[PDB]
Parts: sequence; C-alpha cells; structure tokens
Amino acid sequence: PTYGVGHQPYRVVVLSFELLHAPATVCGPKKSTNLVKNKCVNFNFNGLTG
Amino acid sequence: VIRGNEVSQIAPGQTGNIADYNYKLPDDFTGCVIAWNSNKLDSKPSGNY
Amino acid sequence: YAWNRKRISNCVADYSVIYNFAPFFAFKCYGVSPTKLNDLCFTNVYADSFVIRGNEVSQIAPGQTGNIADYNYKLPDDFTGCVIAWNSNKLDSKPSGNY
Ligand SMILES: *[C@@H]1O[C@H](CO)[C@@H](O)[C@H](O)[C@H]1NC(C)=O
Repeated sequence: PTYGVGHQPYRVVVLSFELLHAPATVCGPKKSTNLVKNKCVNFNFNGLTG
Repeated sequence: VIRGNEVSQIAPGQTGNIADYNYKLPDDFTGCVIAWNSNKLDSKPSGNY
Repeated sequence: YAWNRKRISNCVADYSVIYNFAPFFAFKCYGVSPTKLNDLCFTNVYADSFVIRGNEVSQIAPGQTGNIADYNYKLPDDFTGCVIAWNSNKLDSKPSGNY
C-alpha cells in the first residue's frame, strides 16, 4: 500500500463479444412486437434495423 | 489482476510483457475492457505474493 | 524556470526499464509510439526534468498557450518525443509549504 499510484493493483474484466452469425442466445431486455407482413414497416430482427 | 503500468497494454495491437507473454488481445477485437483500482483488497503491508 | 537538461548519447537505451523507476501511468509520446522505442534508434536524447502543478501538466504539449508554455517552458510545433509525469505528494510536499 505504500507504493505509487502507478504501482497499485488493478482488477480487469474484459467482456469479449462476438457479432451475430449463429442464432442469438444472449440479448438485451427489449419487448418483442407481433409480426405483420405485406406492409411498409420498420423491422428490428435480432438487433439489425431497416 | 495486473498493475497500473500495464492497464494500457490491455488493448489491440500492443506489445510489452502482459500483451506479449501473458494475455494477448486480437487486432480485430470487439468488446469493452473494464479496470478499477483494488488497493483495499489486493495489498498487504507484508506484501502480496 | 531553471529546468535541467541532460544529454544522453553513445549508449544502449532500453526504454522498458523506465517503468520500474517511477510510478507513472502513461508514457505519453507524440511523434513515436512508446512500444516501438527499442527497435528504431536516434542520434541524441535529451531529458528535461522539472516540477509543476496538476493544472499545468496539460500545458507541456506542442501548441499550447498559458503560463508555463508561454513564459517558462515552450515545446516546438514539430516536437517528437515523450512526456512522463507522475504525482509527487509523498516527497515534494510539506505542511508548511514548498518555496
Ligand atoms: C533511488 O536511488 C536510491 C539511492 O541509490 C535507492 O536507495 C533507491 O532504491 C532508488 N529507487 C529506485 C526506485 O530505484
């Protein structure tokens, strides 16, 4: 504890994501909306918008 | 757990001791690196070994 | 105002041992990368050592104005090299005040 501020211990957590190529297993808390077809809509399919 | 001099070594495209011999990140890495001080938990007056 | 300059030449400069000498966070360089200082090599190395306060560490940079950068210590616009700064409370501070 008597060392300098650059010699202090540091706890590191590295969250390594990987982008969606497989079916998504971990996803954030967003409420799903019922599907409608044959209409000009905004879609949000597993994070990708359009 | 590392020291404060090597927190900058946890990054893509870096060399040194941690990034060369202990823990190497890829150049196309995506994600977040979270670090905070732990002097109250990982330090002793006799020395942490 | 009377900063010391030390000329370093004719020796083998290992920059990885600097991290053991002083407890600084970052080896902040401007024209060169801090991790590539062992492969490439130079003609002369100068070390300028002085003491300032924490509001004025950001003034030691190419292209700043203020008090240190305008009157005390000015860096050139085409400056290549590294600036190392660390806290010195336990050795360079007194209860009565440093003069
Ligand atoms: C600085 O030099 C003194 C005297 O040689 C020595 O006792 C001390 O351990 C040195 N400090 C470091 C960090 O090398």
